[PDB]
Amino acid sequence: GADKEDDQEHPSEKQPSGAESGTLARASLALPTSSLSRTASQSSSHRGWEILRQNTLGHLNLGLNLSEGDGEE
Amino acid sequence: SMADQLTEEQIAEFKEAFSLFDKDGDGTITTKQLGTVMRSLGQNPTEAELQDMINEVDADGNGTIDFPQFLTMMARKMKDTDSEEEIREAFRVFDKDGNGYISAAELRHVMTNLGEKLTDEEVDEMIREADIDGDGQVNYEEFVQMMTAK
Ligand SMILES: [Ca+2]
Ligand SMILES: [Ca+2]
Repeated sequence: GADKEDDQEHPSEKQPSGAESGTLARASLALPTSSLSRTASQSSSHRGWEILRQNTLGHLNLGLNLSEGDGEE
Repeated sequence: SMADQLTEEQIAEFKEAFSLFDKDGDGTITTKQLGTVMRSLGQNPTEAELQDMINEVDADGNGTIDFPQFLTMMARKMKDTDSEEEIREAFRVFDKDGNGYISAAELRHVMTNLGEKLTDEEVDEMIREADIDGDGQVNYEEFVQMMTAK
């Protein structure tokens, strides 16, 4: 009559290895959810670093378009 | 010596002495431990000198020293430049934790105060655009370069 061989390898591993102190944690994170990567251009304007230095220098800046939009109290 | 350059080999040289007592290596020691670290830094200076070091770092009065405050003291001894201040303060406004690098969140704080909204895609790409060595983070000399050169 017909017959077939029988095997089924399925081990699991519990032997620990690779130990080191590994003691670290971090106090703060940002995790923005507004961040996404749809752009293909991936370009960015130098204005982003420029605005930082102009405002701390106290350099005079003026804008009009920032008025129209969502309001503030 | 190359201590003045604060190369990675040298930052490790004193970090080792700091971590000798900080077993977790978190980067935090108390001023009680700093006096012991001072023995590892040199040939047992007089108590006034030892005290002078713990006094300046413990300006806060909390008895505990965070690692970038330890670096602030050393960096000042090595740099010795008074005119650099036009640029240094600009970096410190957003670098509140003092880790010496710029993250996207740090730029978000500044641009929001203008009442303008940079896109998150622009802020994230600004870091790679500024960085010239592929590490994904920007340090002070890279920040100076942004305004002093194209
Ligand atoms: Ca920072
Ligand atoms: Ca870099």
